Order: sequence, then structure tokens, then C-alpha cells
Amino acid sequence: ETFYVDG
Amino acid sequence: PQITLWQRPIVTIKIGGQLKEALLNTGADDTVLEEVNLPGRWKPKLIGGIGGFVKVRQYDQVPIEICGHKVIGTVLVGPTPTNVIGRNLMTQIGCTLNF
Amino acid sequence: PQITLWQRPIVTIKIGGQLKEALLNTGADDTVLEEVNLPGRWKPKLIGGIGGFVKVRQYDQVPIEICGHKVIGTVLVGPTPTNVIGRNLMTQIGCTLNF
Repeated sequence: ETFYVDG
Repeated sequence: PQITLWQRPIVTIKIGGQLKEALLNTGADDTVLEEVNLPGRWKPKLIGGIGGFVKVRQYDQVPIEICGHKVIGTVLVGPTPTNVIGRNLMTQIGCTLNF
Repeated sequence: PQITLWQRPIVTIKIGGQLKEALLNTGADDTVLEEVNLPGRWKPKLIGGIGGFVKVRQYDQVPIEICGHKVIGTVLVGPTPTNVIGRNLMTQIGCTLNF
């Protein structure tokens, strides 16, 4: 599980 | 600390009087944690954006201990597949990428 | 280099004869890049898993230069909101988290 993220 | 990346960089944190684990995630702007009950004021925030948005509670200036370092930053609380320490708190602990 | 995390850790990469930018992402297991034509063999791989899966092309042992370091690793090629260097390649360049 590769993830990253924004919002 | 120096953390190699052969495994997922999971560390112990203390938040809202609880002990949790979270992933040090340089690809995440923000810190998102689930199943924590924080005191004090919050406001809703929309995050994600792929497929819709997810609404979380934004708590500002939250005291949190990350791998022994007592810091302060914004913590988003809501359901998350895995607890994430984002750049916002990695800067606080003085965490850098080195090679 | 030593890279602080006040901004997104975006670096220049050279892949398949092209110059690209990608995010050093400790929260990602794998490296996913879009708009590259790589030579040689591949196999489909299903990734993600929230809302469905995304199918990408897995190329093994791909020569890639990441911020001046010439290394070899698996590269997944498919549409991605942002080009991502995952831990699989960060280990190759000897990249660690430090605090």
C-alpha cells in the first residue's frame, strides 16, 4: 500500500 | 534516529493520552489519524478529492509525541486506512530525507 | 542532498530517455510514473484497491537516475495523479529519514 496524499 | 526504507517507516506516537502507530509519509501534506478523541476546538476539513472528498475534523496546534519528540501541529481526525504522519509534523520533529 | 519537508520533496529524474519530475514518497511501496515509454518486457500489475484496482505495467530492473544517482529498480507505468518515487527506489539511492 503505496500512499501519498492531499486535500 | 536514521530510518532506512526497506520496510514501511512506522513509528510510535502519543496522542490525546493514547499510544498509537503511524507511518512517516513524505508524500502526505497533512497528518491523519483515526480513533483518537482530542479535546478542544475543531472545524471540518475536506480532504482527498479522488472519487469524492472525505470529511475529517481539523484540530490545530495539537501536542503530539512522535518517536520521542514532543511537538505541536495540526492533526486531522477521521477514518484512514493507515495512521499517517505527514510533512506538517515531520518538519516539527526536524525530519529530513538524506542521500 | 539533505531535503527538508516544508515543501513537497519533488526531484528531477531521468527515465527511458526522458527528463521528468517525481515526488519522493516514503508512504508509497512502489514507484509509479506516467507518460513514459520503456523498452523491454512487462507484466500487468493491479495496484491501489480503494474503489477498485488500477492496472499498470510492471517493468523490472529499470535503469533510472534520481537526483543524480543512477540506480536500478521496478517501475510501474500508468496514469498517476503525481509521479511517485516509492521506497523500492529510495532504498537504491540510499535515502533515509533522519531526525
